[PDB]
Amino acid sequence: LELDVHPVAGRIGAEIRGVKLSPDLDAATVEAIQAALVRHKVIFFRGQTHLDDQSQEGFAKLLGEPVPVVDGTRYLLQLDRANSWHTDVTFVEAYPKASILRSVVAPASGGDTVWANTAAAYQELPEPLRELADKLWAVHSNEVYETEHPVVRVHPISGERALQLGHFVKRIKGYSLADSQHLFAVLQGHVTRLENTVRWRWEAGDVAIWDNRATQHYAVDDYGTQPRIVRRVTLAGEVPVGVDGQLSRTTRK
Ligand SMILES: O=C(O)CCC(=O)C(=O)O
Ligand SMILES: [Fe+2]
Repeated sequence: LELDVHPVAGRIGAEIRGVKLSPDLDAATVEAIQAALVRHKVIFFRGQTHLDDQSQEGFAKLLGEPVPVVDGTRYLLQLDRANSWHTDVTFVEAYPKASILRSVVAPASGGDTVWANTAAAYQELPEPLRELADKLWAVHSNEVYETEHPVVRVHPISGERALQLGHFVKRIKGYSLADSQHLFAVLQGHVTRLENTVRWRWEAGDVAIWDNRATQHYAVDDYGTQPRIVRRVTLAGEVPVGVDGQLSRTTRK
């Protein structure tokens, strides 16, 4: 089955048209959504005005296992300011594989979200720099969790390698602070290079789904006191596997 798919930016992002999200989508549609997701890293559905809290949660269960919630859902989180580049929850070992985020109230101006393609960012590194990234490990922390992840993760479905960095990174293991800072700045600078990102301007009823294994994202905080309300379901992810087959591991509480 071929969905009606319209790429947004050149290296990440696609709008999918003609699909009404619901718990009742057939297997072919769900499979084609999962494929578009792995390929485009973040996908968008507009005009999902029929999707309510329960229906978002039921749709999400088709994609994976959902992990103070919106009444009465079990898993639906309300957010109403993440203006830092990050991959969700990387201070834990098995961080989410995806989120499904719906716009409930969208500011008339401002309020965008930006995603970065961390697999494209890895691939564009000159070979000796990829080889270096293949060997590095970083400590990610919420400061109380600390987890050591490889800097390069081999995606469990696509096999594409992706940089695992972002705001939760405390330091690159085995380096002085200064070296850690330079090396992070180089690799993270490839992630957020404009060519590797797509920016979405939200309208009420927009839903975005992103592959948290191969992206980072940033919520633009330019909308002042204009209300902004989004609702999110997050899907359980796997323990990252590095290029040499080694696994992430939690090192503190
Ligand atoms: O508010 C957004 O647009 C994204 C917020 C965020 O980082 C998340 O929900 O994981
Ligand atoms: Fe986030």
